[PDB]
Amino acid sequence: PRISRHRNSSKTYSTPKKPFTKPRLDAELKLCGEYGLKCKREIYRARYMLAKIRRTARNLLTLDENDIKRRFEGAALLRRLHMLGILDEEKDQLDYVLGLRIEDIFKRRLQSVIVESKLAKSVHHARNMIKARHISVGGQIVNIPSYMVRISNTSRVAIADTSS
Amino acid sequence: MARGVRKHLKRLNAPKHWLLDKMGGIWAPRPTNGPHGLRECIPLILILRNRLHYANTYAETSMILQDKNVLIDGKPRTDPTFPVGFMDVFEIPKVHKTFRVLYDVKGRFTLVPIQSNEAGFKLCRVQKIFLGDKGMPYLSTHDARTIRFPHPDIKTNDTIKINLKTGKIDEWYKFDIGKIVMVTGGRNCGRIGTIQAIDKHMGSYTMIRMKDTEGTEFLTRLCNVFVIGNDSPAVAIPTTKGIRPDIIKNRELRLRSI
Amino acid sequence: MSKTSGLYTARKLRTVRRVNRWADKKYRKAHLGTWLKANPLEGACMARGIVTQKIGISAKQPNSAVRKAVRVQLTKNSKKITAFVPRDGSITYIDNNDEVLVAGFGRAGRAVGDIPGCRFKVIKVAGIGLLALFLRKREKRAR
Amino acid sequence: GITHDKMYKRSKTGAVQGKWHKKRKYNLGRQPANTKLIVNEGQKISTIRCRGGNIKRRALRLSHGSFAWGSADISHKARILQVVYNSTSNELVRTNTLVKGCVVQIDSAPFKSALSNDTLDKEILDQIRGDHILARISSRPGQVGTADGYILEGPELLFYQKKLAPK
RNA sequence: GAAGGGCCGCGAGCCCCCGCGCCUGGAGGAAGGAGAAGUCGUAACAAGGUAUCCGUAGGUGAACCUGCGGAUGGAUCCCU
RNA sequence: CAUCCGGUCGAUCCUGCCGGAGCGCGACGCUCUCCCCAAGGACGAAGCCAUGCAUGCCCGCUCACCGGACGCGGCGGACGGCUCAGGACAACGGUUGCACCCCCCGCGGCGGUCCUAGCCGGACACCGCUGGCAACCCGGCGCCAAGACGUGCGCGCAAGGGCGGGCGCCCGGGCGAGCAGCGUGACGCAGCGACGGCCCGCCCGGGCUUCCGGGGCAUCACCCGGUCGGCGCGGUCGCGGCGCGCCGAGGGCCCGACGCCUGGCGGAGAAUCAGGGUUCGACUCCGGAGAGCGGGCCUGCGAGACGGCCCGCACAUCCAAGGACGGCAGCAGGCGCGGAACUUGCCCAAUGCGCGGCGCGCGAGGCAGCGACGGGGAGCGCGCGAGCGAGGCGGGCCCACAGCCCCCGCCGCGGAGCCGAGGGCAAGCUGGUGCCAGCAGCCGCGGUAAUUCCAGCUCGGCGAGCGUCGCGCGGCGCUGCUGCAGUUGAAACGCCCGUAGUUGGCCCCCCGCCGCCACGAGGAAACGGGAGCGCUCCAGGCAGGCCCGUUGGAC
Ligand SMILES: [Mg+2]
Ligand SMILES: [Mg+2]
Ligand SMILES: [Mg+2]
Ligand SMILES: [Mg+2]
Ligand SMILES: [Mg+2]
Ligand SMILES: [Mg+2]
Ligand SMILES: [Mg+2]
Ligand SMILES: [Mg+2]
Ligand SMILES: [Mg+2]
Ligand SMILES: [Mg+2]
Ligand SMILES: [Mg+2]
Ligand SMILES: [Mg+2]
Ligand SMILES: [Mg+2]
Ligand SMILES: [Mg+2]
Repeated sequence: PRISRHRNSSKTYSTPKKPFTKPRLDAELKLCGEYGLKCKREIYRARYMLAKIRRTARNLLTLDENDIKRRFEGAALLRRLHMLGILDEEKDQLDYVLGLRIEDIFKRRLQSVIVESKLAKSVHHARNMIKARHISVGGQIVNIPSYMVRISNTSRVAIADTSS
Repeated sequence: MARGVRKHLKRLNAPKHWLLDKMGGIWAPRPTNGPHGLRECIPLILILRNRLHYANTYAETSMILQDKNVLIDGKPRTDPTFPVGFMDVFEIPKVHKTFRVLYDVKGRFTLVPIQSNEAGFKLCRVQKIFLGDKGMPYLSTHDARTIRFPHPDIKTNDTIKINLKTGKIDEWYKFDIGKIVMVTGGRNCGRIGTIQAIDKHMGSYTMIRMKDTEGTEFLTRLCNVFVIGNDSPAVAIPTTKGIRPDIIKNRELRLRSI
Repeated sequence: MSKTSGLYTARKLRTVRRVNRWADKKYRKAHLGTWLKANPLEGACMARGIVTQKIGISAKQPNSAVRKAVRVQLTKNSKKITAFVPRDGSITYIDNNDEVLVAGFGRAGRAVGDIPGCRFKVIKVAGIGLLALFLRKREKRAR
Repeated sequence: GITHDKMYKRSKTGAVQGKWHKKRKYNLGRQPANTKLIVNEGQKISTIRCRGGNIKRRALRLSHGSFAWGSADISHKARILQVVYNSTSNELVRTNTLVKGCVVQIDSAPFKSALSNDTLDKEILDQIRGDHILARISSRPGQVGTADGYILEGPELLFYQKKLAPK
């Protein structure tokens, strides 16, 4: 057969079981306005990733502290979270993870990091600027609004040298 | 049921320890019959193309081999699918590179560079003694070689040193408690240790208990226990001495190399 | 207790469930086979047939109306069914001896609404969706 | 053709198994040789190409064989006269058909030409002074193309003598 | 050593008979369901105007009636 | 990632079902800006097939024409590719064995052959002359080659057969295991040898075989008669009722036989989602089976082979009417059928296979084309002025040739639909019609305000996607092991005895056995989980950096 048959693929998001729920609609619209999200698939993606992290943390927490698997997996998970900036550096216990929330994921988006740096007037302005390729990360132009910046690259985000 | 023997090999059906990319292609090389079997060998092209990188395609390897640029146990081989196995001698005079094919702790084939003094021989495991035509005693080994008129003092599962130039036995190591060994099959490929116990069950397998240098103990069946000397190895071994680190230490080493 | 609970009683429990799960109407209707042999569509989403008579059916007691339907004969079975074209003024687009595509209602095989003994819907005629003809997206000047 | 596959049989409960493939060449058989004693005519042996290129030879007609007297360690090639007893069936005897286990009469000349002068078993010597000696067949004609055997000795000889004497 | 012939073995196809499974016509007979604002009476719900019901047997245009035995889910938790 | 809501009444609490709300697989319908990945005549027609392609290569043998042709000879064509008809103690999955077996290439050994050897004999093919027939097909005569055929120079060597151990058992060639080999008395001269290979071992593969698992119906309760076992021969690569003769009578069954049915290929796995589970598994890897139906056979190590031959049956073709010829469930394409499914394209450059020394071939496979099955990423503006997209014209990079992505220059098409607005369930204003026309999954609306029909305004949900139909999971503690119910709602046999079956008080300090728990060996990946790595992110992939654990692909 064609080698293209062995290529993998998967979905990335989940839809709520009860759609018409007033508080949920209000909160989702509030978040969309605050962070200027395009559609409601982004929130579903964030919820999916958060659920994955929470499930991993639960499974690890069920075990004993001195379980080799627990140590290995918790160390990897904490390192990833710290490198990504989602979890604060000073927290190094698996319990703290279960308290995380999607807003922490959102705060690490490129729009957010360039807005808190005073490099853009607004999230909408940030998106428009990102599309036109006036921005760079570590000397490389990034035009994806949902691109997530690691902590080590936070000070390396600047305006594109070649942009007008 | 196929009406005859099999000539092809799907890539997904190839051995794991060959380390072949899923997207490389539909097919993988099918080794030809020779000194070693399909699951205890690795084709020459894989070594010459995907490791040493002296070639980038099948055709280049074909030219290199048909121009006589590699010697296996002192004999030039022109077959790209010739099987290479354990304790084989890989010499390339054009670049003065000499390697002995051994196992790493992870359980894969590795090339340990050697010297001139020890490249005139190899170690073989004797696993079968039988009478041939005219009642003449014989002896076979793991690399598909037979020797007539062996010494009566040589028994099964022993290890034999033979000169590459001449297939003549020099000295032999007995299978006994207290002898350094190397594991060549299963979950413990590449580990080195000393025999501590031997337990036999009538009509079934014989289990061998070995202890590593650090005090770790492990078990394996006698079918893949290889003697490599008398308390000290007879050949040069990889930089590591048959110590398998745990996942934690391997992760630390990876992070350090990052 | 009422149910057997011994450590070596798996066979009896399996047999009990095997026998007793045939008492559910849904499970029978699905796994018995009579419905499949009796359903004119043989487990298909929809079928293709020929209309042969255009008729109107009265509604039930608490309602008062005459619903517009047609009689159809399925090509692959040669049996007869009654299919109902709901959309307003869409009977005039259907002509006698015309090729149609007929699907089901919301419920699997029960009557829907006040229409008595009708279980099928017309969706395509002459190759054009009725919903599209009703909205004037396309025209049936080929017929 | 002829086959010995077990798919065409019944099960241990007496049930019909069913068939799931066509006939295969590994499971074939062949018509029997039915080797005949000679008593255009002569020794005729055929050859069969068997699986793996191996060669099998079945005898159709033959008249001689090698026979051994174990007690005295005497062995010669002798002519076979006729078949006189067979346990499987009397039809084979009537037709003088040679198979392993047949009881035959051989000519006595090669043995009497050197015997009747040394102390040995009385019965074999009494046979020797006559025209024929009772013997048995130990090879498989139809597989190796030969008919060899040995001269009967003690209790088995008594058994077969008591069997064929009334006839 | 060819054509050709004889006997056995593998075994197609056709004929005959038997059995199994799935569909199907049929005068007449008989059930059920739906539709309407049809004709004859009032069996049940109140002591429903003869308390109701169960089993069995017979009878009658129809619901039903009567005989033997039983129950209260009765209209009675109450009398030397 | 442990959720409920509307409907029996004049009102109320229950049982109990109907309906709604989510995910996935397909089909239908509306619509559609850009990029990346990607399935694609399987769904009671394993129905029928014009047209073209899908297996060749070459060492040996040149007085052929000017060595290339051609032919003999050798290797290969039994792999690969397609499909799931048939088959329900079978296939298949895990676990044993052959001390009952066969095996090409390849690797390593070994290599003694009874009774013209400066090199043996005769032919055929191609080719020349003469010819038949519509076609397909061949005939006769004639010089010539071999790593072709036959004969065969030589120190005895194939198959098979007879004899050769013990004294209760156990304590080398080799085993757990009297298995191998050898000697000796007779038979027989098989194979190798006109440029030396018979034979042995290993390897891959196959054949059978132990143990465990392996669909439904009891309106199928008894079934089998080479069926069960024993003796003997035959045949087979080989064990064996595998076949034949004789003897005896057995074997299986509620722990479900036998029979019947299946729109029945199996597994690795997929969908769904608290935990326990339910349903599916044509299709990527492994294994099996088949090539219109049913049978038979040659060549060969290997086929009961069908892009090999012979016959019967059902179809089909050409005929200058005597004869000849075929098998797409291989790639494209066509008819029929159906709700349902693409170009009669280019190339071996990559991965491999066959042959072979500086290479050929391969509809395997790769590249492109159609493609809203489907998955992933951006966008139809921000602001009081600037800026950037798509698109076009050119240059690079890439590519077997070309596109595509990406980079560089000059001009610069800014486009949203599908459903709904009484409740469940988020979202209301005029005009018509008048229980008609129509809506409505359920409750219900419509007999002059119609908050529900048809229109306009406005509003809501998702969004380049939205809606409708059918199926599966969930909802459902409405199949209940976890975990239902059984006075009155549906449901305790009229009662007793009783075999299979299920369940059985307390007690021994340690031994053996079964279950049980833990650890371990051994055994494919892919999928799933999971460590590390900025394909610009992502779906993905196993990469990659320079001053790399032996860079890595752990488990
Ligand atoms: Mg009354
Ligand atoms: Mg009354
Ligand atoms: Mg009453
Ligand atoms: Mg000779
Ligand atoms: Mg010759
Ligand atoms: Mg089938
Ligand atoms: Mg397959
Ligand atoms: Mg086949
Ligand atoms: Mg065939
Ligand atoms: Mg074909
Ligand atoms: Mg083929
Ligand atoms: Mg209930
Ligand atoms: Mg009642
Ligand atoms: Mg009741």
